[PDB]
Amino acid sequence: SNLIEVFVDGQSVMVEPGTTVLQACEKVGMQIPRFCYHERLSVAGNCRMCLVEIEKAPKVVAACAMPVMKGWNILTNSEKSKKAREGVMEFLLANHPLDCPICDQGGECDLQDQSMMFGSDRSRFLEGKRAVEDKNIGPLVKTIMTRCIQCTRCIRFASEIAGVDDLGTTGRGNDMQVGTYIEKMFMSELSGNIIDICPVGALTSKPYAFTARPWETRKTESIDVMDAVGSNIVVSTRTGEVMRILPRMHEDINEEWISDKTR
Amino acid sequence: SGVNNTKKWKMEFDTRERWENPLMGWSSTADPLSNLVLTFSTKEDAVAFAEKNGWSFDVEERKVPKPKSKSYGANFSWNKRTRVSTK
Amino acid sequence: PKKTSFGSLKDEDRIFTNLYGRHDWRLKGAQSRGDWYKTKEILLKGPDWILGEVKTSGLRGRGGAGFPTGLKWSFMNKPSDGRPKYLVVNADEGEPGTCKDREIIRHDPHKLVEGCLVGGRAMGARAAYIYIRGEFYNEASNLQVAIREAYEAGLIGKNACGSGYDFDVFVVRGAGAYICGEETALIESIEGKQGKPRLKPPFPADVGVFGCPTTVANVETVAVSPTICRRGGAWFASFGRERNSGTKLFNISGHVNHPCTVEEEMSVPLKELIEKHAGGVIGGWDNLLAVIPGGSSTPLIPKSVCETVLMDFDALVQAQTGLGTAAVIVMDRSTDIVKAIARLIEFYKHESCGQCTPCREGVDWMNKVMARFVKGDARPAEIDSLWEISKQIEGHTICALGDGAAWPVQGLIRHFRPELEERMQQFALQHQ
Amino acid sequence: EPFDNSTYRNLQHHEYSTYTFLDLNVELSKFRMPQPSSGRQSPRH
Amino acid sequence: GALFVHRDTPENNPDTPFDFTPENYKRIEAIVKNYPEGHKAAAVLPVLDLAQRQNGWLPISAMNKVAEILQVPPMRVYEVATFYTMYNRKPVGKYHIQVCTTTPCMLRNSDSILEAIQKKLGIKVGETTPDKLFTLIEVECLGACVNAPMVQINDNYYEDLTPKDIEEIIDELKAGKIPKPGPRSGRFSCEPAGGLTSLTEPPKGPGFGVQAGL
Ligand SMILES: Cc1cc2nc3c(=O)[nH]c(=O)nc-3n(C[C@H](O)[C@H](O)[C@H](O)COP(=O)(O)O)c2cc1C
Ligand code: SF4
Ligand code: SF4
Ligand code: SF4
Ligand code: FES
Ligand code: FES
Ligand SMILES: [K+]
Repeated sequence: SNLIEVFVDGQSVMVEPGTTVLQACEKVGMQIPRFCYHERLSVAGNCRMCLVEIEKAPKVVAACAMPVMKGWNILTNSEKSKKAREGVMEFLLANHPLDCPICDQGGECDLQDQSMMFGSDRSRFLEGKRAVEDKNIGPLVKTIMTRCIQCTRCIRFASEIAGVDDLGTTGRGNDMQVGTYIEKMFMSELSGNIIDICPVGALTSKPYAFTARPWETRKTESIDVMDAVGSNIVVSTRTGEVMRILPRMHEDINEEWISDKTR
Repeated sequence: SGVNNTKKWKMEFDTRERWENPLMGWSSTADPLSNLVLTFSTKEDAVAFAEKNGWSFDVEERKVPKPKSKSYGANFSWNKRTRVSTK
Repeated sequence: PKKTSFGSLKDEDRIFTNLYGRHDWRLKGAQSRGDWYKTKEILLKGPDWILGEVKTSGLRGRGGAGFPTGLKWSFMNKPSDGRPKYLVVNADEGEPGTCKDREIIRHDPHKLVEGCLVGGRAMGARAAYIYIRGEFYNEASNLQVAIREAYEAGLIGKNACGSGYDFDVFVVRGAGAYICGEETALIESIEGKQGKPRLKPPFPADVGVFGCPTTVANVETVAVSPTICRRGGAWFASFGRERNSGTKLFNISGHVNHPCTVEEEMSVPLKELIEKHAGGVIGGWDNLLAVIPGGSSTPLIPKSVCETVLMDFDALVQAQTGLGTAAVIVMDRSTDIVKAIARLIEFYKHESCGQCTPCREGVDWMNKVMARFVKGDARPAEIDSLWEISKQIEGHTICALGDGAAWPVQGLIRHFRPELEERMQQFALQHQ
Repeated sequence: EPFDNSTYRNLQHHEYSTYTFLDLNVELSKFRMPQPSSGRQSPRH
Repeated sequence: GALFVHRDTPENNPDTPFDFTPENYKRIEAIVKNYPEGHKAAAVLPVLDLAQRQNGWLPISAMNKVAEILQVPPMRVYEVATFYTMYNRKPVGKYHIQVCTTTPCMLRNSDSILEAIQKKLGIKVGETTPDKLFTLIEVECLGACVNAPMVQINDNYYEDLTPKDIEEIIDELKAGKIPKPGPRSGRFSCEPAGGLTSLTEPPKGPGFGVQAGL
């Protein structure tokens, strides 16, 4: 019908008008690297790791917020697109503290996985590193703001998903402290899901803290029974007991969110 | 956020009794078949695998992501409430 | 026909005839200069006239954008969509070297607000939202009295200049930033938000503020509009070369004897502006080591290249820099170019909003490594390393500040490369 | 009336009170058109 | 003071008695009317500006009070306060010295000016006098880079400013007398020091170059 035609690194595909570049990539199976966009959580466009070069481009387009139109060959594996990813990632990783052994995100961290696939293999940093003072917003989720990369995924999650305005990014320049500025607490009924949207170990579950590592956690599929919603969840079991509970992908029942009581 | 796991089919079993070893607190298990999962590209071969050795058999349909109608101008609206409160 | 000897701007040729505030800067002197006259007629003629006059005017982007405003003002000129159209004047002027609009806001605001209303007719807007800089408090009250004398006279407001037009003009005094200098972060400053550059598309044109169409323009670009639309755009376009059509309030500062924001004929070699109008520089042409051509973002130019080039957009572009806001800064041999942009790049780190990672992380990383460059704590391959990250944050940022930071250091790398090598040589030698 | 060359006529910038910008701000409300309505008075409403 | 987390101190606490004088409600209602209804969050900027011009700072109580009077969540108030420069969340010493330090100014040796009020006033950068008169901060360009190194004192700046000009500016300042703002030298607004070059002949009359009907 009105589905505009467009290419993706060669092969052409029709697509609904108004669709962004990211949402055009996975139609053929391209998961372009992203760090500040969630498919069901607004559009930020600040991580800049979605940067992919279009054909005949003079500049790399941000695939998150660029609507695509007729005849735009998505140059996924292009040298400049990989160059843009390489440069932008090292900037993210530049001020990231060396906490991977002590950080629970280790083994299931998007920052780690990205650096294996789309990343360098050494450092050109020769300076100090930013040190963000920690915060405290509840006993259910830990706060380590030095590991944060300001994807702002939390503040959108609080604003729309949780319906509570208590998260923000105070400061300026390198001093983007994401938190609450004033001392406050975050126990929204979906505040537990703030852990999963975080791509790094900046937000982690205090009850699960320092209890297991992702590779050993055998996963099982079950249901939530705390509530009549009957949310689909995945139970982690290792060495014969349960450590943490994760929401499953079920657009009808729970989407990818679960209540704090369930988590 | 990566999805290079939601693309195949597996052959997982039902978990059985897992008791702690008296000495060293192990997870001694008498289920020989517990730690075994196969990988199947599509599904009917996975089921075609299933009956040929005649195991108790059931499936689950692939939870395909519904198309999210994304936008960026919605965060800056004039009447609609999709105006984002922070950026 | 082609007056290749560009220069020697006449008083009538200066569209701001009171940018110095010498005579009556208030409304009582505005109409004496030529303001608030024949405006009734040009508004009633229809939007196409101002679009037509600005086409032959060729007034390009004077806020550093470098884009023909005739196209941009007509870019969103569409029939009414229900959502009211608005106007915004970029009165930030936070660049280390931007002062002309500060003089304009303080002394020539009536032609500025008239430019909003004559422009508002062109783009079919019903209100202006000029973003006066917060540090500009004294000159903020200067255009509120200009706001005052114009509203009750029917020049602006309901029946704007007596043409059945409801265009208004609101003022938002800032609270201190440069990021709000760029229009995409400017809009959020009005839209009850911390200064964050908005991603385009959606553009400011179709939807600028509170979800409605809006237009963003540099202070002079709207301010010159009534003057070019009254006497003639072709007369304004006579000044300067091709696509360099017009004049510019050159902002002379730095190691210059008599710094002065002079509205002077544009596309003129810098030798003329420093000597004729600024009374020479500190120590003469021999003394000056390099000159910031037109803005802090624009890479500085040394005597080796700036011996002949004309200060025009096209010649500046091929000079691996930009004319921008004509913020010319002179500096001599005595000052060190590294310590010069050291304070400049430090100011950039002190401004970045931190939205996109390249600007948030790279600029601070630039500050640390360049701080070593001041003493010289880097090996020769670090300049290439500094060049590499300079290309990394160039263009990859949401806004143009990130590349606006790349250009000054990039120009310093390409020009004073041996100076960096010898400065580093002294660093290791004295600290052996 | 005669053209001057060494006279500054912007003495008001010196003599501006602390609320001067606010003093004009409170009182230009007279020349105000009906502000556009969003179908509601807040985007949380 | 370089602390983007708020410490609940007994003086600056949510219990601090902040309010507005009768004139302010006319001022802040003048803020809200300037913008279309439906999106009145624009007023969070000038309302917070109003508190700057009343309290001399922004206590956490002021930001919290701004929240409900703006019908906005309290954090959006904090975000506006924390970003922009002179939205000071910390007490300031009467007169705020904003010495312009960026490259065009320092090129004409702002350090001489910075050294001038450093040694004479006797307090370091960002500090306050023991009895609350002066506070010096090394600010960047405010928009008057053409002149000599600038000092923005509270709301009135001082341009074409020399280190010897700065000590006499603060000579009368500590006595309570405010000097004339603007370019301190013979330069009035923007003319060259060695005599004005432009603006010689009288400006043209009202309306020139008529294009027929125009
Ligand atoms: C970091 C940055 C700061 C800017 N500051 C200003 C400014 O102070 N004034 C201005 O008019 N334009 C400024 N601009 C340019 C604007 O983004 C925009 O291009 C300009 O307002 C267009 O003006 P015009 O429509 O008159 O050409 C800035 C851009 C950047 C990237
Ligand atoms: S969040 Fe990721 S990169 Fe950071 S310490 Fe944890 S595992 Fe390492
Ligand atoms: S704490 Fe986590 S979710 Fe929040 S902004 Fe930082 S990285 Fe994003
Ligand atoms: S370049 Fe990026 S971080 Fe810097 S001001 Fe622009 S949007 Fe913010
Ligand atoms: S996905 Fe485009 S920046 Fe994060
Ligand atoms: S240089 Fe002093 S104001 Fe910008
Ligand atoms: K996480």
